[PDB]
Amino acid sequence: QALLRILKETEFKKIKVLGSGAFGTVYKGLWIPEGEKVKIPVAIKELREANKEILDEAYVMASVASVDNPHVCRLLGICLTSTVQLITQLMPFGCLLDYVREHKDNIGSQYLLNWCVQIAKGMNYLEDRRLVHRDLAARNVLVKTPQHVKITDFGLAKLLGAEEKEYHAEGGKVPIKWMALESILHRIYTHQSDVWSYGVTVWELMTFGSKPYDGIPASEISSILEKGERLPQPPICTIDVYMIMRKCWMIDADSRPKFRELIIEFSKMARDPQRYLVIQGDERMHLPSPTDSNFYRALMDE
Ligand SMILES: COc1c(Cl)cccc1Nc1c(-c2ccncc2OC[C@@H]2CCCO2)[nH]c2c1C(=O)NCC2
Ligand SMILES: [Cl-]
Repeated sequence: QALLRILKETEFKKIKVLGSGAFGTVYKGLWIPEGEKVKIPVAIKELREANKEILDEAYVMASVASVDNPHVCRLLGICLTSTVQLITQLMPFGCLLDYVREHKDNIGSQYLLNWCVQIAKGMNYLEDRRLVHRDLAARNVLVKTPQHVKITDFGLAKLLGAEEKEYHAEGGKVPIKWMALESILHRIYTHQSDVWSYGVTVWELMTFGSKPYDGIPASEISSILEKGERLPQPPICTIDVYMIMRKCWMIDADSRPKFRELIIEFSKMARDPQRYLVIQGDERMHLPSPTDSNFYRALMDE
């Protein structure tokens, strides 16, 4: 039962742009609800050139609100202004793609493998709620703290019926370099096509934000995949980590790993992280943590 909370425009203060792009425009702000009188850091999303498109996103997010998973973004409510806006808790450390690019010199094995676990736990939750994301990528993972990441952006997400195993898409722009072959060829999307995208997302993290198939046009991808070519082994990845990615990119969808399997294997690896990822100076690296006495420094800076 999907309940949309409508937030008053007048309850938001110090609204400022964070960034723009394919996702539209995201702002940060302080939501002070009347009565409670407490300042809650919030992110605000809108499109600028339909109000329909963003309500579909709010529906899907409202539809999977029954259970609180810590690794998927919660809709706090919408706001009606000049445009329709989505509202969520601010993820202060921002987008994981940008984060791995900027903090490369202090990202150790433990962090990369833990992130992989947390994204698999988030997708497993969404699979249980019959949700196909259709846009899993580093750009659609956010950082609450360097130890804690959440899946976001349900603009392409589809809920499957009790009977339905797959969603057939119509003519609509889609991220080719993150999509399974059968999605490129036949516009078919399943939980197992999301596993392919999970594979690409992991490659992005292990390369500290490299562009997949860089300098290759989107029209050559299906032919490259049909020849048996895949994204290369990242320098830091031992064979077991790369084999997981290659299992995610298998032609037979049902042969690909399940998220429940990916949780367990990446969990096993997180218990001995230096065995599975080889990073120079791993033990000398550090990122801010809530347990740190001076963590309030990082939150205010970022
Ligand atoms: C769908 O969940 C949201 C809602 Cl309901 C409201 C506002 C933002 C989001 N999520 C997103 C954030 C976001 C959510 C929370 N806190 C900070 C955020 O942005 C951080 C940086 C700024 C611009 C790129 O990401 N950033 C992005 C989305 C998104 O949906 N697609 C890609 C970029
Ligand atoms: Cl693309």
